[PDB]
Amino acid sequence: AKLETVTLGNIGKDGKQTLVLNPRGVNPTNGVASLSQAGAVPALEKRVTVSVSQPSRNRKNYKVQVKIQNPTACTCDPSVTRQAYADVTFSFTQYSTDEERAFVRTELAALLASPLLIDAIDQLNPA
Amino acid sequence: AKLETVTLGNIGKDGKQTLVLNPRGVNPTNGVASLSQAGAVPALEKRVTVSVSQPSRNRKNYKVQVKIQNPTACTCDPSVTRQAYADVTFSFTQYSTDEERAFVRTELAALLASPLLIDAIDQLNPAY
Amino acid sequence: VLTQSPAIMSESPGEKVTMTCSASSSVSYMYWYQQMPGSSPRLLIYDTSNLASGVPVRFSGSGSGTSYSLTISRMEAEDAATYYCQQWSNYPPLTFGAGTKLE
Amino acid sequence: EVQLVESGGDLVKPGGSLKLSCAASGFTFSSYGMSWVRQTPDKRLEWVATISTGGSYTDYPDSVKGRFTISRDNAKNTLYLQMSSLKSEDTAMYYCGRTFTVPYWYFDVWGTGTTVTV
Repeated sequence: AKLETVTLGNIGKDGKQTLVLNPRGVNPTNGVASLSQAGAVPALEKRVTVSVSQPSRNRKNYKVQVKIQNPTACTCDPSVTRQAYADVTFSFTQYSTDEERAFVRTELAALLASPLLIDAIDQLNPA
Repeated sequence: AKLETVTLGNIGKDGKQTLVLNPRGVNPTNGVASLSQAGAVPALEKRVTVSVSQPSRNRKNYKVQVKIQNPTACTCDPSVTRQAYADVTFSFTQYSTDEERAFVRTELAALLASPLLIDAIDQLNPAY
Repeated sequence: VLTQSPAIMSESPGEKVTMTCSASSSVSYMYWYQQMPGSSPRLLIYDTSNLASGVPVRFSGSGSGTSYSLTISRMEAEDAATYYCQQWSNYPPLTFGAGTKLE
Repeated sequence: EVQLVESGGDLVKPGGSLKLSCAASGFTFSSYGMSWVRQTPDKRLEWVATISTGGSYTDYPDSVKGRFTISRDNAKNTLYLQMSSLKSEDTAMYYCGRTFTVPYWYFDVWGTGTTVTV
């Protein structure tokens, strides 16, 4: 699928903040896609990257990586203060069907909204 | 809060597959929680593990990771064949606020349902 | 896939008024819209827990397995015409529901 | 934010061959998701012909699949819906909608609507 300009709505604690992402090409050096939000300087831009690896004989397994890394700035000119690294990595097999991948992805997506994870991410209280 | 039974809903293409999970307790070797799929014999079920770390001498920033993996065996008793690993790791600084953490969490949760990623996960089509 | 709601409820100004909807299935979300008698229905609640987008505080709703509240505040002067319904069952085909009238 | 849908759709014989158009006055139309609401004349409404941003991914309900086509261009802030052929049904006034790209379920504020009959 073409890396279209995705946008996010009703995102946040109260579901109010919205963001817009524009594509920034794909680099052949490692075969990873990229997405970014338009901003004054590249340093303060929220970045989203996705990729899939060819299962070469060194690994004989599929990999899918999603890396979300957005910084924040505080005030001559703003500078980056702290990072918010958040990556997601998958793994499959050659004979794995579509059902398993769909089940894994959907259960992960729905569990990210489960109250247990809601509490775990917010206040960092161990289960 | 604590570990309670979690009932997922509308999972899969048709949304007719529902998953129910009962907590299996937290081990004390390295402080990772664990869940399990009710019914079926152990070692043949979905597994969900959630862990929250603390700042260390080496890792100053926080680290919360979610590891999910599930094997689907085939036919006296079924024997495991292959697995589908899937892990999610975050990273936050001690000075980070709650707003940014919640923002990242919900943004990634919504991103796991995009047409781009639904094409990049169900089928193996690189973004181009 | 199938939804239904009670229809044609008349209510004098002030005091409480409520209207619910059926599920007939399991739905992750249950949204609804307010349509003015003229045209251009607007949005409200839209998350079964969030207040609204433009409606001022009064309108609220709560979610459950099948019932979905949609509790109007103690004042409902005007606020006439039709309140629709809509669910998203996490697979494409949208459904919506039958309308309802007020006074 | 002022959505305009003023287009044709005058009464026609059951052969289709007509087009619907939409326009955004001050709205940023570059990166957003659109949809169409088929509101039956009396009470109900149904969902039909929803596409995502970039003009790459489209979707249709399993009632008019393979018969309705949507073409969108980023220029002049317009979108086009192709009304191929009717079945003497669907003679109901139409609505155009706005949505973000990946809460593609549920719509957002939309303007007025045009009519079409057969």
